[PDB]
Amino acid sequence: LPPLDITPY
Amino acid sequence: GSHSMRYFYTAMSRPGRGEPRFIAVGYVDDTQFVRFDSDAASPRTEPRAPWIEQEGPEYWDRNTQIFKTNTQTYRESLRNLRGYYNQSEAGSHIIQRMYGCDLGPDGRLLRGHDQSAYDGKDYIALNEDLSSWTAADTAAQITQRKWEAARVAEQLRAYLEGLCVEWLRRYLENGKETLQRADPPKTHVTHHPVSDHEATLRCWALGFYPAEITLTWQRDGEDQTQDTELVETRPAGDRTFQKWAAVVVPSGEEQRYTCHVQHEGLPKPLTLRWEPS
Amino acid sequence: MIQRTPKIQVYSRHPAENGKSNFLNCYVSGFHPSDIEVDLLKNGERIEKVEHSDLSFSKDWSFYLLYYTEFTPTEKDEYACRVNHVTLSQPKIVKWDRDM
Repeated sequence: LPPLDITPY
Repeated sequence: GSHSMRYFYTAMSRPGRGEPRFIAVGYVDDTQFVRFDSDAASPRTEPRAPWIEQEGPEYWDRNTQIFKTNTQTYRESLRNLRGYYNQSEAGSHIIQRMYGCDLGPDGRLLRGHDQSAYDGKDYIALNEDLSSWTAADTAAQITQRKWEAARVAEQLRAYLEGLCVEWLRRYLENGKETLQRADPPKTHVTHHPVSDHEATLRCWALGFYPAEITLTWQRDGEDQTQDTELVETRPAGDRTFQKWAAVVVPSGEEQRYTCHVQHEGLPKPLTLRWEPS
Repeated sequence: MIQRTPKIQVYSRHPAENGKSNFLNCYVSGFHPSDIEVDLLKNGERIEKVEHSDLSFSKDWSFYLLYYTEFTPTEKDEYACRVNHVTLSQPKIVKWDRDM
């Protein structure tokens, strides 16, 4: 299960 | 170490053609099991391994949502990067990410992994301690500043040490018969003459798993390492891999040459030779 | 902005035997950027329905794909792989040698 990416670069 | 799980993210901007495409694939050792392509008919994750098929629709739904969000988070990131490097809004750019956890004999995490890249070159990487970052160029330092202020490092450590490992153990069990049973290579030596004095001895190894294999040619025990022509381990197309080592020998000296196969699916390292039919 | 030329290998899933269904494989790797077009050629003409693995990349960030179609070896029938990428002035065509 992939983690939720909520922060952009 | 013993096993591992990895994901590969690929976000590219399509100026003039459409929105940034986001693709994500999942792996457990040398086996892929999932895929998400935001530019598909109905953005939803699809299975690529029989053992992941046993997951409930719930699993697919959650994945699809996580990716539908990540697909958007990346849209911004792509734009932000063009900004940092002062790139124009008319050229393509790719953000590639690869993260995953290495399972060790201790059952728990052996090493966390998080490497991100931009346009093929390194951008930022989460250090081994799962707390520090390594910026490639200045632009990466801008992102580093954000990700530290955003405490991303902390969240990632939590993920790798925990949920990552837990889910990996599960996958290994679910596909035990495959993910945990090595497939030895089917070998054979082919011989085709190039002239009336030289012939090519090609040592073959097919249908094995994992991809990690080593095969070399020798004569009388002495290696032909410099004279051996090798091909990069290519996928057979059914989850197993192929590879071969060729060498040219003087018509007559054939039997002095032996091929040596090494692969974890072999209790003992094979030692082959050509045999006339 | 780094570009990398695609490596190609045209082979078959199982050792070729005339008259028996096998799988024609064109493995393209190490290329960059992702955009690439791969065709499976059967006597010059392009094979229609061909499948391709999902776009993935290795540690060095290099991209790789596997295009394949079910084929049946023969004496006369010749197969090859056409690969065009930004870094190729003209498309590359690698011939399938049943023993490589």
